[PDB]
Amino acid sequence: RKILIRFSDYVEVADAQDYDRRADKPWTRLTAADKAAIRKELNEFKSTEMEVHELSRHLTRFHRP
Amino acid sequence: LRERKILIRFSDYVEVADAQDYDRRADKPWTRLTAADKAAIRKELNEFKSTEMEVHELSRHLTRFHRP
Amino acid sequence: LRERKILIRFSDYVEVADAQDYDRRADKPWTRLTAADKAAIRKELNEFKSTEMEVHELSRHLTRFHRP
Amino acid sequence: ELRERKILIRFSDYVEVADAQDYDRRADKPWTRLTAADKAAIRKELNEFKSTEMEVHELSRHLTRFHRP
Amino acid sequence: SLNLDSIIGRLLEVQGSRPGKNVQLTENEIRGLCLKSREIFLSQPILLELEAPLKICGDIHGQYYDLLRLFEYGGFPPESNYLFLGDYVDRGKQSLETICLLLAYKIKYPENFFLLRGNHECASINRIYGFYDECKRRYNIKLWKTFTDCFNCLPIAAIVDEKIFCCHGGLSPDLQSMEQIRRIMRPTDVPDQGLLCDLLWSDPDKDVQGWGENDRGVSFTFGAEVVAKFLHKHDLDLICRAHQVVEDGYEFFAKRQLVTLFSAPNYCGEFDNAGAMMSVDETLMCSFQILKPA
Amino acid sequence: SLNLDSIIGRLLEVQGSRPGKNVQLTENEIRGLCLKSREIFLSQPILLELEAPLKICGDIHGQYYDLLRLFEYGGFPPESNYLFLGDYVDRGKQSLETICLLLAYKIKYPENFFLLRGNHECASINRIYGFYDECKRRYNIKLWKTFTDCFNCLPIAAIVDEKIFCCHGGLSPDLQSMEQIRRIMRPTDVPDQGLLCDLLWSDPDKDVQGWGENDRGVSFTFGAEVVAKFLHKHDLDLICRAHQVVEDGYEFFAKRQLVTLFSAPNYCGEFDNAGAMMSVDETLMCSFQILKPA
Amino acid sequence: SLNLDSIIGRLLEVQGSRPGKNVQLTENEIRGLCLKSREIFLSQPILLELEAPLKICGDIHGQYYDLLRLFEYGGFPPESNYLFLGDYVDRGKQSLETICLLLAYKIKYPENFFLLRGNHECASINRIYGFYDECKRRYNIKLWKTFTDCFNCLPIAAIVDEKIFCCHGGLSPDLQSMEQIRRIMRPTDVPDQGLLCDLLWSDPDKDVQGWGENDRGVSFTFGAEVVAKFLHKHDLDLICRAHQVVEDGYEFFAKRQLVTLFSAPNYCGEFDNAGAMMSVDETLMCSFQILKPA
Ligand SMILES: [Mn+2]
Ligand SMILES: [Mn+2]
Ligand SMILES: [Mn+2]
Ligand SMILES: [Mn+2]
Ligand SMILES: [Mn+2]
Ligand SMILES: [Mn+2]
Repeated sequence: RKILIRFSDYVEVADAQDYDRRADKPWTRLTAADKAAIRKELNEFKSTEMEVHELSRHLTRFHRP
Repeated sequence: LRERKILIRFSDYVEVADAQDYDRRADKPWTRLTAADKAAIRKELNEFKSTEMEVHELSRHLTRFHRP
Repeated sequence: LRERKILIRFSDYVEVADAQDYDRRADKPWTRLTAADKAAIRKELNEFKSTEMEVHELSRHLTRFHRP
Repeated sequence: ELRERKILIRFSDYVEVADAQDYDRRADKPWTRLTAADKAAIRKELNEFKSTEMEVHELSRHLTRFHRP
Repeated sequence: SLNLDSIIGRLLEVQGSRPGKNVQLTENEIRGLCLKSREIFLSQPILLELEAPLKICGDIHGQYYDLLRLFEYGGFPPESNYLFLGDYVDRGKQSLETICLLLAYKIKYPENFFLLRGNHECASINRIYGFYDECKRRYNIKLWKTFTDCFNCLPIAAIVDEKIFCCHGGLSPDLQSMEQIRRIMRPTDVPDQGLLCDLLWSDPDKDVQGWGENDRGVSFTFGAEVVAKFLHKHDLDLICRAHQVVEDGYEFFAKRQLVTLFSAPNYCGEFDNAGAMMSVDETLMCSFQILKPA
Repeated sequence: SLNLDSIIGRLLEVQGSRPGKNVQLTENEIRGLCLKSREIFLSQPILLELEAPLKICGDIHGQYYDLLRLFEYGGFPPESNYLFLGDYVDRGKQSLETICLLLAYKIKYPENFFLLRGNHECASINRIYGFYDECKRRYNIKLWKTFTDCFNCLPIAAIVDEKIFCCHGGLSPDLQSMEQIRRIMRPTDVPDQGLLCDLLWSDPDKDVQGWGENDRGVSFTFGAEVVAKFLHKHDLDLICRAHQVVEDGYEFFAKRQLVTLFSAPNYCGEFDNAGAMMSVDETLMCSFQILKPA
Repeated sequence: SLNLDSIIGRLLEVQGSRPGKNVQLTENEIRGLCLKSREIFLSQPILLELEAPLKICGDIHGQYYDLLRLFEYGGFPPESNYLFLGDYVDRGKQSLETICLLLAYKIKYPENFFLLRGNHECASINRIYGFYDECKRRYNIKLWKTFTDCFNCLPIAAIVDEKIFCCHGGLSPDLQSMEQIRRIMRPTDVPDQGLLCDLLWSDPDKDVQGWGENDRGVSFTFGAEVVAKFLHKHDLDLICRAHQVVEDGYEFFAKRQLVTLFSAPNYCGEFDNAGAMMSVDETLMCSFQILKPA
């Protein structure tokens, strides 16, 4: 099969900003109680308040209780 | 050249088996080196060979340095 | 039994490909059983199918019990 | 080829089964309490033992299992 | 909840390895496969009504790596729709991998992937012929009892586009109306005689006019007249069954009114047979593709 | 009415300030960005058909000052045309500034600036990984529900000059026709499995012949063979995706038939990776521009 | 301080897996392999004087699973003695697995396992042709420099039972006395020309009476009378080399006075060549076993 795409061998390089990118990870501190409450929140939000086209309701990602 | 006696012999039986069957094709990025890339690599090789790569004192004349 | 119009048709092209080549010979453990072994296994199935294996009420007459 | 070679061995379908003694086989594991200095002192003892005391055939001295100092 | 794609993914990851390499699912993963698949089997009729396009396959008997090749050959789900005719476990060395992948695809593609019950999908049979021993060795007895609850809910037959009747074994003298199959309630065992038994055990025999003895010591043999009568009665065109090893993986009977399908090539390393599958297209044109030993 | 030039100006003003400084938009301004950009997403196909010249970028993950530098590097819109491959929010500290600038540029240059949906542009994921918390701390819960309706309308994939297929994660076993993507209706959630899930979650893996398990516990991995038959099937030359951190900001797979792009340098302060963009010109000549941590 | 048996076991237990799967050794284990093997290489002569029985193998170029298949075929050390003729790394995808197993076997069986230096065991070549990229990707640049130190200490040629001269490439116009090879001191680089270069770079050519141009841009080509004159002067019977792919894995030259061995079948996936090895038993009777693609 004929191939049109081509790649250039010149890679432009520049410097990214130098700052402290480390960030807290709150999800690592979620308890079982926390997760269950959040699954409850999402199921209610997605059921009654989130707009979903009629033909894509089978794709809505509900969560276990 | 004609009558020097020869010790080596070759067997007429060649044994044949199946090699593994898998895709051996692999990318060849070195065919994608720019003149800038090759210059930068030439400098790296020259610094490494000249300041880090150990070489016996009697063999430093064999060290393969690259043009700038 | 001939006027009955038939709808199915069969293609005269049969595709053929190679099957994997490995040792499919397998151990047959059921050939090392004894007469006592089978008796214990029959007792096991009767006890399992009577008290453990869920069976719809209308299909209990199909449960295949064994002889002691 | 491997499947066509004649085999003499046979196995019996009946397995005898008796009851083993019923006592407490729990035992202490002194090796689990060896400190780094303990092991280093043991390695030195084995090295001295094997190099000067433990009899070894002349043709097997290369097999003697010495230990890191 | 069930990590379905992870299970399927791990089961497929042995593609390209040498046959024999095991897949290590967890106990709860396997139980989850059984419970959810069972639920689906019960949600769908015991006599399936299916539509082409479809590929139909026969016995596997735990030859897991031959099942992978079969998928490679005919297209992994959902590239093709599949209907299997039973006998997934026993005899083979890897019955767990085979049935777990099959159940997982049932859950992934419940409207495009179907499994029928073979005579080895019952407690008494696969208690002896390997599956029990494989469950007890790699996990425990309870898992085998869990599989049994799932097997007891498998559908028993299928009709494709009102013209191809499919089951593992074959016809029954007790089969006068399709409603007799529809009326069978699940979960159920396979009986030692009767309609459900014959659907999973009976064999065609050229030397038999009507019904005859079965060398298996179970069920009956049946002849070409039985087939012709059956197809005429229900205005069907073909019986598609499995259950017996055949040289080319497929083998016709009674003037191409019945076909036997067998998908485990080099069966048990004792036969020199090909494995086959039958493809049915939207126009009811049937073709065969086979995996032949070299 | 919307004050777009004012928003973009305020958003770009912090350029040169200390990273971490917050751009202070009003609640009503943010909802204006979400509503107007949503409208534009819905007016363009879910499978974008784009034309070079174009610069393609990967994950940003709320590293707002790395995004500003990216635009410094390649040109602030409309100096260059842009295609982003998703994962704008979460993990980073300034997901609001990031997504607001991106939405604002989509409204400013709707024919020269494009955003694809990442797996973090869905409710369940960005509820947990920061963006929800960021919205609640600085504004209210309702603002997060407003962003959700905007993310549920993002396009999912893009084809550049009928030769480069672009999406966040990768390929799907359920993807047999581009029409399957075009029939996905918006607004929609990202499901826990299936086509739309795989398009945002799958990963290449050289160790997998076809499909395999994904360490993420979602979707699958896929191999070079899958990529090869995919490009041949649809007469494509390349797959461009993101989703995974790679050392140089870009990394090829299956003999350059697929490329991973990642644009967040020094990701989470845990990796020493560069961030990269891919330029495609009218010739369909591709080049890579990277921002490396010094 | 090196668990060699654990290292070897891990390298060999991917046998049967899908080709391409990696072996995960620690950085310090790989450093241990290099430093220890380097000491052994330096303790042995630069011109090896070996004795039959022995199996001689040609290029591998990081085709690790073909090396394992070779060992399956010829016998895993120490079931057979082995001499390899160089080019262990570059081009192929798994150079690190390849060289680590070879060095582990050199440490484990230093009197029954031998590795000669190929033109790809020098920093200038394997900086470009893949090995360096492999070290940087999976470990770091420093590890590549540690391999360079080990490579610089490899023996350059070997004479088997005073009748078979072995090197990767071929003869040199600057080779008058074997002493010129012996007097070469290690560690050493590979020069751009001269004896040490030619020995690793030259090729035989049928159309050359004496010496000719080499299409590699390095060293020369040499003719059959050069081979015949060389053998008569040092009373040798065969030149055994590699360096060139040949269709049957082995190919004779100059009336069977020189043989090329190549052990990488289906080389680079570009040729349909077999891989071969040559067995020399105690009587100097030589025989060929080949692994041919199907
Ligand atoms: Mn069967
Ligand atoms: Mn059967
Ligand atoms: Mn991301
Ligand atoms: Mn992502
Ligand atoms: Mn080579
Ligand atoms: Mn070479």
